[PDB]
Amino acid sequence: MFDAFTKVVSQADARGAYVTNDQIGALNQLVSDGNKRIDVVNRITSNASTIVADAARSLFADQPQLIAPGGNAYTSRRMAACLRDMEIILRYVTYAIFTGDGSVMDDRCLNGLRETYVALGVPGASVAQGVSKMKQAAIAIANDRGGITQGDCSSLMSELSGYFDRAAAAVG
Amino acid sequence: MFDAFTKVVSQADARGAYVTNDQIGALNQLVSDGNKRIDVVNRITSNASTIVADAARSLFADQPQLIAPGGNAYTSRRMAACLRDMEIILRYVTYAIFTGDGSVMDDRCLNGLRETYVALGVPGASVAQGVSKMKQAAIAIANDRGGITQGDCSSLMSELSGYFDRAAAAVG
Amino acid sequence: MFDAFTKVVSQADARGAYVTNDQIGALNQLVSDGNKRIDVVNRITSNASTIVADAARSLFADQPQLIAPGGNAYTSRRMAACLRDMEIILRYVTYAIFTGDGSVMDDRCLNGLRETYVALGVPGASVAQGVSKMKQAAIAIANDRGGITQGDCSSLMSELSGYFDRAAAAVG
Amino acid sequence: MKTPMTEAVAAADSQGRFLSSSELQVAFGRFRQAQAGLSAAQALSENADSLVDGAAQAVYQKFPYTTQMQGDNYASTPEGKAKCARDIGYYLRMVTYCLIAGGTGPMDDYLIAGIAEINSTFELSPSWYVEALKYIKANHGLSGDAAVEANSYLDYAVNALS
Amino acid sequence: MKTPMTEAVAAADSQGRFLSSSELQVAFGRFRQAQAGLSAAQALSENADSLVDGAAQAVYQKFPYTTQMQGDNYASTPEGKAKCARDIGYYLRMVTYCLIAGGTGPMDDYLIAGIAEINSTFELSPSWYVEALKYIKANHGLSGDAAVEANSYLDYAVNALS
Amino acid sequence: MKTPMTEAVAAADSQGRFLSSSELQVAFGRFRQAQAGLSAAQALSENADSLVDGAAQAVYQKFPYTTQMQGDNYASTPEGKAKCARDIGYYLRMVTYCLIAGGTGPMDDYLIAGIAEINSTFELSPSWYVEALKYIKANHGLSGDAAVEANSYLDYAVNALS
Ligand SMILES: *[C@@H](C)[C@H]1/C(=C/c2[nH]c(/C=C3N=C(/C=C4\NC(=O)C(CC)=C4C)C(C)=C\3CCC(=O)O)c(CCC(=O)O)c2C)NC(=O)[C@@H]1C
Ligand SMILES: *[C@@H](C)[C@H]1/C(=C/c2[nH]c(/C=C3N=C(/C=C4\NC(=O)C(CC)=C4C)C(C)=C\3CCC(=O)O)c(CCC(=O)O)c2C)NC(=O)[C@@H]1C
Ligand SMILES: *[C@@H](C)[C@H]1/C(=C/c2[nH]c(/C=C3N=C(/C=C4\NC(=O)C(CC)=C4C)C(C)=C\3CCC(=O)O)c(CCC(=O)O)c2C)NC(=O)[C@@H]1C
Ligand SMILES: *[C@H](C)[C@H]1/C(=C/c2[nH]c(/C=C3N=C(/C=C4\NC(=O)C(CC)=C4C)C(C)=C\3CCC(=O)O)c(CCC(=O)O)c2C)NC(=O)[C@@H]1C
Ligand SMILES: *[C@H](C)[C@H]1/C(=C/c2[nH]c(/C=C3N=C(/C=C4\NC(=O)C(CC)=C4C)C(C)=C\3CCC(=O)O)c(CCC(=O)O)c2C)NC(=O)[C@@H]1C
Ligand SMILES: *[C@H](C)[C@H]1/C(=C/c2[nH]c(/C=C3N=C(/C=C4\NC(=O)C(CC)=C4C)C(C)=C\3CCC(=O)O)c(CCC(=O)O)c2C)NC(=O)[C@@H]1C
Ligand SMILES: *[C@H](C)[C@H]1/C(=C/c2[nH]c(/C=C3N=C(/C=C4\NC(=O)C(CC)=C4C)C(C)=C\3CCC(=O)O)c(CCC(=O)O)c2C)NC(=O)[C@@H]1C
Ligand SMILES: *[C@H](C)[C@H]1/C(=C/c2[nH]c(/C=C3N=C(/C=C4\NC(=O)C(CC)=C4C)C(C)=C\3CCC(=O)O)c(CCC(=O)O)c2C)NC(=O)[C@@H]1C
Ligand SMILES: *[C@H](C)[C@H]1/C(=C/c2[nH]c(/C=C3N=C(/C=C4\NC(=O)C(CC)=C4C)C(C)=C\3CCC(=O)O)c(CCC(=O)O)c2C)NC(=O)[C@@H]1C
Repeated sequence: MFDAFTKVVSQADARGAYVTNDQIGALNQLVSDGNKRIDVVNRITSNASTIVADAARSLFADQPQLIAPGGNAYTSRRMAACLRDMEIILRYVTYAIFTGDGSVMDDRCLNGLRETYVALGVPGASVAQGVSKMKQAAIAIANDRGGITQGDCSSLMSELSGYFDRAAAAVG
Repeated sequence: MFDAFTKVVSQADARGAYVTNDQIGALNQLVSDGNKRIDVVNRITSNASTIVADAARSLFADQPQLIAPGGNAYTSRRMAACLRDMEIILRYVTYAIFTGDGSVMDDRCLNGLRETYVALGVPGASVAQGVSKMKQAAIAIANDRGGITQGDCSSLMSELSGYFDRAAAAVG
Repeated sequence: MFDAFTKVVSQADARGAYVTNDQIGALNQLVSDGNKRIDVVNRITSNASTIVADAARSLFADQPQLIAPGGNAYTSRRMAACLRDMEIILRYVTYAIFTGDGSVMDDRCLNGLRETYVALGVPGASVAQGVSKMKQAAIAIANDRGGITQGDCSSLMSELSGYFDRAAAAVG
Repeated sequence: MKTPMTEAVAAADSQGRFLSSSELQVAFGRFRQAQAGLSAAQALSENADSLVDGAAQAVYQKFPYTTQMQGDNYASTPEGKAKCARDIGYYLRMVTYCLIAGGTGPMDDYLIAGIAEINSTFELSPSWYVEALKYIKANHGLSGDAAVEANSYLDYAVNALS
Repeated sequence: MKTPMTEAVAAADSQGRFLSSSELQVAFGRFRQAQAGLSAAQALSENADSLVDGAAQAVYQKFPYTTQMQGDNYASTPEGKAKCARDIGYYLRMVTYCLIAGGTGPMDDYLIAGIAEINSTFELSPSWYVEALKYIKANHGLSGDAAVEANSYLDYAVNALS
Repeated sequence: MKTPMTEAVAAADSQGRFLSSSELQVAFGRFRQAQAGLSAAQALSENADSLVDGAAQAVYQKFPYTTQMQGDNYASTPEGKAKCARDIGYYLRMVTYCLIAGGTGPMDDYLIAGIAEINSTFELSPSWYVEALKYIKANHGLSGDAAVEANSYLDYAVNALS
């Protein structure tokens, strides 16, 4: 599994290179943003159930065919599996923003997920829409100015958005 | 696994529908034919060994290449495996005529069987011929007028023929 | 698994044939070369570590990209796996020259190896080059005139070369 | 999905054998009683609109806050009332399917497996649905064995929610 | 398919290792005795027609009903006699293969595995084939070690049928 | 590849759950100390040529036969000296990676797993590399915590070779 630091190391080893001053500088900036990163992990994790529920509600409002009789999220078992998948993907996004690398989410969640969904008949475009709705909610919660020392978290919000976008692309 | 009743239920649930009066009427007719259906199960099961042996004998007479040295049913192990497959398929046909639905035979016997036979080099056209020879014998035994209360079993013989034909199609 | 004798038997059974006088004659010649065959097994086995090491050294000299940082044999774990594969293939070649048939090496080593190497990104042309370097060394050692009763082992060297060539073809 | 008939086959299949005398008795019993369940299912189906609408109003009477409090989980809007009547119709349809199937299989597969996760996630009270089911039990107008068979599935659902 | 030679390799392979000194001794022993089996196989092969035809007539003499009773399992037709002589030739050919292989492997793989199912399904009596095998043992005309090696496989087949 | 950060995730993942309060503390600690390792890595990197060349000459001084004896395993040719300096540079680069990673993961994955097989196959003495590592420890010029962190990885490599 990589974190931000071992990702840099792995790319350097493949080139037989020492990590450069520019790369060291970038990792130092990540380190100096560490409190903010943990606030992102904490805020998303603390609000995970409402992020999933609210995104799911919004998905089914926009994609009513999923919950019509015969639809892929109709029956309690299929609805429960769909809500589980939304939570699974959010959980792996939190791991990625914690480590500062997307490898955990590629290796353990997304690799082969496209093919799994084909075999099951799960519509990946709707999974992607659910993921993007969780993204919107998670950024609003993580980047909320209330009850925190004021400062800029824009780099972390871009990185977080990237992990959600990576999951959305992987399922379709 | 479906039976005739849960097959109707499953198709209705996918449409969000109550089972219709016409469907209820059809299931009532199946119920009122229930003794005849159990006679079919009992007659085929009671005569399974001779249905298999006689169909196999007839297959090898019509397809001598199967039992020539080098053929797919040559050697005792391959002959025994072939006789086993004939019995397996007859067993799943009896399950289908018992339940009144072919799902048991699709899910547990036929799905992927085409591909299994390709990987082994088993000639599915000859399996299909064996199956159709078991069909002829099983109908003659099941629909024999001797030693039974006289009446019409034509609907059951059509349904039974359909399960044998489904297996024959699936192996090729 | 076949040996030279059961390979002949298996090909005869597929034709419903008795083993012919010509085939018996060929097996008798194999039997009368039996001491020489065991010398080949013994000489390659006794020198296996130097056959592997010397072939590997020669491979990396000819294919420097394998050991450059980022190359497929760079890092201790990948180098160790590569040396392991060279030893594995030599071990199966010794089994083939011991039994007088290549089936052990097809069934347990080579079948699916092409596909395994694709999935891993192992360059089969370089594996094949390593195998051919082990071939050269193994023939020089097995066919060395020192310290043995003098005589002709040319048939065994052709057969041995064939097993190495079969492995080389299988990996690419 | 399972029923006594498919469990008889599953038992035979698990042992690599043809159906036994005991498994043929499962079929005799099933066909002896199947018509009762078909008739009860048809009777409920014919009264579905009255039973569902009456059950929804019974819930709103017992839990008046459900039609007054604002929230996505409540029946205080036309949309919420429609979701509620839809869900109650799902329960009634599942009861009819169990009657046709001769067991709980349809309700197990389509409604009960996952229901606790649904109700937790969407903040739906199981007690609301229990009252709907008890209204149906009290108002289907079935007699004797038909009533017991329908009530068995209504009570099975109540139990799963309780 | 296995033989002492392939079992020596299978043992080495199961332990991820090169062949041992003890496994090289298997090859010395095999090559020391292999010619005996080759010669015995060739001697039987050359007399196959006489041995098979004589064995079939020996069976018909011991079991006269097999050429008189009507049935698909019997030698009361030309077709049945041909099936019987064919089967006896299979047994003799398997004995020659065992002699060439240095073990029972060919007969195990091609004839014995499944023989009980064949004979049950097609209503063939194992006792018929035992008499054929005992005729071959009595009439192959081999001496000494050649006789013992051939008889070992004929007796192995009798045992499998007994 | 693992580090304390990825082991925190692996623990959460193995239990199907979001990160715990204890796992967030791993991140606080990592970010509190990460700069120390980044700075030490950068200091070593900047002195890599001197450290590697000096380490190679330290090995040749302690083991004079390595530059005199003929053999593919020795530094008695320009090619052998180049292989040796290359290998020593690999060790130093791995130490810098461990400092950046906050653990042994890079050295484990890229150098230690398989090193005994390499050194056996190519007849390279582990003791040669131990002397190179001890030269680096003695000559990197780091102080205090930076020295301890670098030395921890140099000593870990010595231990793996010892
Ligand atoms: C973007 C995410 C928003 C933001 C972040 C922000 N955070 C800090 C400072 C800290 N964050 C923490 C985190 C925690 N303290 C706890 O008790 C827990 C629970 C265990 C957590 C996760 C800490 C310790 C600090 C430092 C002390 C403090 O509270 O200030 C800052 C300040 C700068 C810095 O990086 O330290 C900022 C900017 N602030 C915003 O306005 C964004 C919307
Ligand atoms: C088509 C299949 C043939 C046919 C069927 C037929 N069966 C019945 C009646 C019954 N069948 C049974 C079955 C069994 N009784 C047993 O003891 C067992 C073994 C455990 C079995 C399987 C039973 C109980 C009955 C009812 C009593 C009876 O024997 O009559 C009928 C009559 C109509 C009905 O459905 O009951 C018929 C028509 N008859 C034919 O002529 C077809 C060739
Ligand atoms: C080609 C491979 C070379 C070659 C072979 C050769 N070998 C022999 C004879 C024998 N080989 C052995 C083998 C062994 N004896 C042992 O102690 C061991 C270790 C356990 C082994 C593997 C034996 C027993 C003999 C017979 C006695 C003897 O040493 O002569 C011959 C002679 C002919 C024959 O087949 O017996 C030959 C030709 N000779 C060459 O010149 C090739 C380069
Ligand atoms: C919800 C937005 C959508 C939806 C989802 C849905 N998914 C399944 C089934 C599965 N999903 C997974 C995924 C994973 N399992 C894991 O352990 C991980 C992490 C490594 C992932 C990403 C798997 C494996 C399954 C199959 C097994 C299971 O059911 O748990 C279903 C059920 C499909 C079925 O027919 O049974 C559904 C409904 N469906 C929608 O309509 C939404 C778009
Ligand atoms: C007989 C009419 C034909 C024939 C058949 C034949 N089949 C096999 C081998 C297999 N058949 C199966 C099938 C199943 N196994 C199951 O458990 C089920 C139920 C779920 C089925 C349908 C399988 C899996 C095998 C492979 C494993 C095994 O041997 O048991 C063979 C043997 C092939 C071989 O070379 O070993 C044969 C001969 N062959 C004919 O020529 C007839 C047309
Ligand atoms: C060396 C000449 C080349 C080389 C090889 C290399 N191979 C692997 C990995 C594997 N090789 C095998 C092969 C087998 N395993 C067996 O048990 C058998 C006998 C049945 C064989 C033939 C397998 C299965 C693997 C994968 C599992 C493992 O690593 O042991 C690697 C490692 C690849 C990686 O990225 O991890 C390498 C490097 N590489 C070269 O560059 C040479 C051309
Ligand atoms: C009625 C008693 C009360 C009520 C109902 C209400 N329900 C929902 C939403 C959902 N209900 C279900 C139920 C099922 N789906 C299935 O597939 C099955 C099995 C066949 C069942 C039983 C589900 C999954 C949902 C959520 C997804 C969807 O909208 O379909 C709502 C809306 C909740 C929301 O947040 O949107 C409401 C209002 N509420 C009351 O107050 C009534 C007393
Ligand atoms: C001869 C002693 C008596 C006899 C023989 C007889 N055999 C058959 C049919 C079969 N015999 C075999 C045997 C084998 N098949 C193999 O692959 C092997 C291993 C290589 C063996 C030993 C088989 C499988 C059959 C059935 C299929 C086929 O026809 O090949 C018959 C015909 C039986 C029938 O019902 O058609 C007969 C007559 N019968 C006697 O009365 C003799 C004394
Ligand atoms: C220097 C202290 C002494 C020395 C070195 C020497 N090394 C080699 C050959 C190899 N060294 C390695 C080492 C690594 N490869 C890796 O991927 C890693 C991890 C990143 C390590 C540490 C390997 C694998 C080889 C062999 C393959 C190759 O050539 O790269 C040689 C040459 C040996 C040969 O037989 O060609 C030498 C000379 N020798 C001394 O005498 C120095 C004191």
